[PDB]
Amino acid sequence: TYNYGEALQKSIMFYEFQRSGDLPADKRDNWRDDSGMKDGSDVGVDLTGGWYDAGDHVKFNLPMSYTSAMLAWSLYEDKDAYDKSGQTKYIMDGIKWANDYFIKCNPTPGVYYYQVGDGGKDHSWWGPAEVMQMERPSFKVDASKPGSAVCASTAASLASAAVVFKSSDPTYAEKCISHAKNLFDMADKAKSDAGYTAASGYYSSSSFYDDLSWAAVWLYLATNDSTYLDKAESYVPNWGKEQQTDIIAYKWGQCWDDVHYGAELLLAKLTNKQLYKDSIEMNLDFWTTGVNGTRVSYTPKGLAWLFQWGSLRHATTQAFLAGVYAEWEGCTPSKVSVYKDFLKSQIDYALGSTGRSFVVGYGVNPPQHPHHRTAHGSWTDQMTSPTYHRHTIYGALVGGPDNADGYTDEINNYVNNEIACDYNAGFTGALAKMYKHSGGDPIPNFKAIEKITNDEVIIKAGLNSTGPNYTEIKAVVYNQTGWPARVTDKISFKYFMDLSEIVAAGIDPLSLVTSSYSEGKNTKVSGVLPWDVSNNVYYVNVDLTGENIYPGGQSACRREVQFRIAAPQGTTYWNPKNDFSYDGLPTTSTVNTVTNIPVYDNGVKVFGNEP
Ligand SMILES: [Ca+2]
Ligand SMILES: [Ca+2]
Ligand SMILES: [Mg+2]
Ligand SMILES: [Mg+2]
Ligand SMILES: [Mg+2]
Repeated sequence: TYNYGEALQKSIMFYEFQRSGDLPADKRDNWRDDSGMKDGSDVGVDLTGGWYDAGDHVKFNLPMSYTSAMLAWSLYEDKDAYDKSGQTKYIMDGIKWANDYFIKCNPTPGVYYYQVGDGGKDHSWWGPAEVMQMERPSFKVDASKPGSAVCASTAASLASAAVVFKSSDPTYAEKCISHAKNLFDMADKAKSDAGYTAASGYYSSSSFYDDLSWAAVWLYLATNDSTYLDKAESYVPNWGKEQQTDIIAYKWGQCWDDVHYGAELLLAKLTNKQLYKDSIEMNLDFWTTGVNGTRVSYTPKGLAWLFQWGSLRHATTQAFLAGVYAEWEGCTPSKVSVYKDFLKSQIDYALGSTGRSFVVGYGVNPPQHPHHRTAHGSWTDQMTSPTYHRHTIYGALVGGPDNADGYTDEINNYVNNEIACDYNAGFTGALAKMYKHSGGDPIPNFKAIEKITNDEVIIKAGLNSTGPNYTEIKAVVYNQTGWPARVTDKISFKYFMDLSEIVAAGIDPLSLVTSSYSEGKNTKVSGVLPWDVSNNVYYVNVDLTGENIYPGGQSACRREVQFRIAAPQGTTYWNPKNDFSYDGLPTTSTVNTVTNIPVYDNGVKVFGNEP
């Protein structure tokens, strides 16, 4: 079968790789670092934190809060699975990461920042989060420009977090409730998504009455104030219906844009009213046995296939709901096994039932090219380079196959290969249920400390110009950092020479003339300096300190410096052949990687050798 515990452990871990902001010292990876550190600076509010949505760096609060609410729902339903697998700390840290950010997004009563980053600008650059150079604007809703869905989705996240944190951190639970109440009030009074516009084209909302009910249900569970339960039920007639019927919609599934499925499931458990039981069973039946002659499509290999986008996201989310409902005493007895069989079949399809895993870094032949900027780690603003991902973003569930099980693992294949917060949300809960039922031990003390697979800072050089009394070098430093990607503003390199022939000529080695084209306004080439005069070794120091060299573009990641060292005009004793840094030097202005012109990062040699 499959190791569900390991799968669960990695799915939770996926979110740690999505983190924006000031990362914890207790971090268990060596390729993510501080990023989005000025988030909210444009409005004077600290909005750092939260999770990047998918393979991009925009913080879209609707999917983000849907995600944390779903993870909290799983912890609420299956704490015993989390405790037994030893993953409780990790999922709670994830839930708190998202919710600490939503709290920051509600700086004052009635104001809610729902996004940080501009989709257009963010998506136009392909590089690691740590070195983003573009503006990252903050967007907000308030009484005048409402966002009922995003406010209520966030209230649901906060309230569900309060439910699962109440026992261990009652104060934080109260903090979450305070903000949840404010955002729900905003949403409920407004009943409009008219001011929620910055996510247009990415996460535009098509409904908010579902979010209102979902939020109200969670606020009821968090506060035990039945005022919220009444509100939750009051919005039901306003939920979307199946076309030309008065029947609550049942042909889609729980997802960031439609949470009435989870709301009605919860309402059935909380009230035992037939309306809700019938509604959730209609949805679950449509997804399994079919209902009234209608049924979700199934691929030949057994994937319940809803839509071309995020098919696995949908199937595994429905698997979670089927698992939760199947365990409830109110579930029609004959359907319990049907629903539990569906949970297993859909999860197993994601884990490996077709012969390969659709979970990054897990199982057999997992996806190698998810559409994800930071895991790929390009240093040249190119989706195509490197031709492999520098990092393994463990746990990420890819979009999924087409309706015939077709799947292409390529970085530019969004339909099959995008990865996102919401894709792993329901999946995580379904995995907890499978772990509870079939086991599979998580990897003990699992960390994502990767080996550095490419020299992070290198230098290429070649002979630019030459003569009987001089040598001119063309050198290019490249920032190829990835563990973590980072700005290298304290780089320098040294070019070593043996000037024994200068001393022999009766000339002061320090009198030779050095000179320098060069990319980078701060490029400074020194005069000849002593290094090991007992062996007649001198050098030229080239300092690039101050240069904003970063792994985010062809020009951004490199600095070219051309420099020359010259003996007096008319002389012929200059001998570059006994110079340490000249040995092997490429004979033209077409540079190549050299190991004898060492590169230093803040005075520490990081590439190459010294004499
Ligand atoms: Ca909605
Ligand atoms: Ca020499
Ligand atoms: Mg820090
Ligand atoms: Mg490949
Ligand atoms: Mg020598």
